[PDB]
Amino acid sequence: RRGALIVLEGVDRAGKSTQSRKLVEALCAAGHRAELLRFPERSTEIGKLLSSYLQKKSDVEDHSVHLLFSANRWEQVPLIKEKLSQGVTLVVDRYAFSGVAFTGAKENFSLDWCKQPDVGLPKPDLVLFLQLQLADAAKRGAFGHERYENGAFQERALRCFHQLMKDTTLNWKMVDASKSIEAVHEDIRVLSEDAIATATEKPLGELWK
Ligand SMILES: Nc1ncnc2c1ncn2[C@@H]1O[C@H](COP(=O)(O)OP(=O)(O)NP(=O)(O)O)[C@@H](O)[C@H]1O
Ligand SMILES: Cc1cn([C@H]2C[C@H](F)[C@@H](COP(=O)(O)O)O2)c(=O)[nH]c1=O
Ligand SMILES: [Mg+2]
Ligand SMILES: [Mg+2]
Repeated sequence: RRGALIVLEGVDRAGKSTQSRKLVEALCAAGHRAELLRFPERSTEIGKLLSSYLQKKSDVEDHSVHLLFSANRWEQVPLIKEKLSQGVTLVVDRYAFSGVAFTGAKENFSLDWCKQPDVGLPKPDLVLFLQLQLADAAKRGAFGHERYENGAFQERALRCFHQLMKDTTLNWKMVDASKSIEAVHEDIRVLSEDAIATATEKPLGELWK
């Protein structure tokens, strides 16, 4: 009985990391085997190159960095498939959708070109998108020093996310991330329990193919 692959995507400061941590904790407390992943995974050799880029400690050509972000997912595919096959549900803080939306926000990058490197990855059984109005986000801190942490760029990435949500091959669920941490958590947790039950029924799919 395989585990489910659950991805959290969402606007800046919408609560992806908070909700991913809370979801794994709740699932494990309810008797499931669940583990947390995040992308980029900065611990690998590729992940270190990505972390330096995001911190502005290095500059990387736009196409090359897009491909590093995708390679950083592929290097974890053997682990992802092993865990799901062993019955472990994986909760993932960002995935290929962020990969496409962030590079796709740059000039002269088509969504098609951006998707291709990730074609074939393990397909999420559930893609949560944490929606939040900017007035409500603003109250969640201030733009930091990392790359991409600016309004105009975030807005272009959001438009790309909306283009990806048109894709009916995926199980997208919108989450109102403007509520309390606990209320958002309960909405996510219930959606996740449902997905876990059904994932044991169909084989793990392949993304965008
Ligand atoms: N529902 C919520 N209400 C209020 N504050 C929240 C909520 N969820 C998260 N926060 C806070 O807002 C900040 C950002 O939350 P976090 O879950 O880290 O965002 P994130 O979605 O991972 N952001 P990023 O990774 O930068 O795109 C943290 O200090 C959280 O404690
Ligand atoms: C997974 C992924 C994330 N992002 C961006 C979005 C964001 F600025 C950053 C990750 O920030 P944290 O790792 O601190 O969550 O990297 C991309 O541009 N491409 C990707 O493939
Ligand atoms: Mg985060
Ligand atoms: Mg093609």
